[PDB]
Amino acid sequence: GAMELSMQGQLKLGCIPTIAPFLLCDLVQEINQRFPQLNLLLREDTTTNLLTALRHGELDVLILALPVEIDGMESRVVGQDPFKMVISRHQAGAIKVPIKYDDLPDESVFLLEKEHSLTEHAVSACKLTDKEKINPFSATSLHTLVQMVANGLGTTFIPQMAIDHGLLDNQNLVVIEPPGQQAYRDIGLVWRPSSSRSKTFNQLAEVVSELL
Amino acid sequence: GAMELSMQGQLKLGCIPTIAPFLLCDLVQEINQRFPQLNLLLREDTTTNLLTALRHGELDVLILALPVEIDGMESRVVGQDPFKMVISRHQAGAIKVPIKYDDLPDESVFLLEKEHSLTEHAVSACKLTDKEKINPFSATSLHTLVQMVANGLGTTFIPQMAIDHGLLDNQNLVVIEPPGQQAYRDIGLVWRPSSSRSKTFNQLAEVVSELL
Repeated sequence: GAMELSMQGQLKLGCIPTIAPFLLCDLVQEINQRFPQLNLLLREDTTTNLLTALRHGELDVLILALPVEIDGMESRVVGQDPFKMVISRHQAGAIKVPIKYDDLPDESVFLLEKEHSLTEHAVSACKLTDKEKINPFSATSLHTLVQMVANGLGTTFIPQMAIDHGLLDNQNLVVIEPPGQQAYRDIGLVWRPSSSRSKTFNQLAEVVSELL
Repeated sequence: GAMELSMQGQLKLGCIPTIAPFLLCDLVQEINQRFPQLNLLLREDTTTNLLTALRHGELDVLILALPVEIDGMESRVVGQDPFKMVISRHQAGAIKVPIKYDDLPDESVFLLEKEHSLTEHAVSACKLTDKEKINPFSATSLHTLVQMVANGLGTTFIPQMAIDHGLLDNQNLVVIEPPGQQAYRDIGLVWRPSSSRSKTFNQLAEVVSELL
């Protein structure tokens, strides 16, 4: 017979669509080795939907792009994810590099719709103030946005983590720097101040910081 | 001076999340060469949302997984996309191959929520009738589903086109055949019978059929 005997157990983690396909692959491989008893249940959803689930205790922690409105939650920024622009190789002549927005054709910049934090962050960080350059047809996923650019329709902003995870493979695209300063989005972890798992969240934040 | 002078022009195409990231990359490269004056505006959305947009004339044509309820629309099946199962390499011992569902642990099969056609198609085609094997935590994207499997939490069904497009890269997964017969989902194009663009849709269907 036999005697009866913080990174252990289960965590529900939410993440936005322009981070989840890229960073979480790396996170899972790292936790598999470093914290092998941590089971990560995952939810992918829009920022607003994730925040409601977090408030309601249906998720334990989120990985978001910041800043977004998160009053009342606790957050920790863990790294920065640069922005690049992309154009098709076939269009690399009709678009001059360095990019100057005023020299692009009207309606040549394609962006995700507003439920997506990528648009507010890229437009502000990359200083796109001329609304006439934005195409009126809004994209609904980062993959289909990049495919429209690959079809030669114009240009857009892409996060570095997507490039590093092969999003552009086999689509014959060229990666360019956005005009002006080096531009980026902050990545952070967000959780409830009342949570009893903040030791877990801070260890997780250290792990994620090493992947960015 | 100078004198005043069907796969040309613009097409709005909708596609579901478990097809769009994979097949449309190949489609865009093929049309760039074969139909260089065709501009493909793309929308990614759930089956029901895409059908409403198609009815309402906000999209011209859809690429869907079939069968789904499409009364009143015209459709053409263009190919078949096999299903596989995946497990983590680290779990390849605790799960025996060939897979027999009755021998899996209860709650070991993770599936997308019901807005996703992947779940109804994989469960029916792969003959999963024992509901006790299905984990009660539903996934909300194919990438995060695969990441939970990569974390060692259980198994799931994946379409071949995702594997062929690298979804499993660097996640240390093993690809297995689902039990029983070879199982697959039909892929098809769907459009309005009143459309004046059916010549375009049939040429597009030929192109897509060659990618599957």
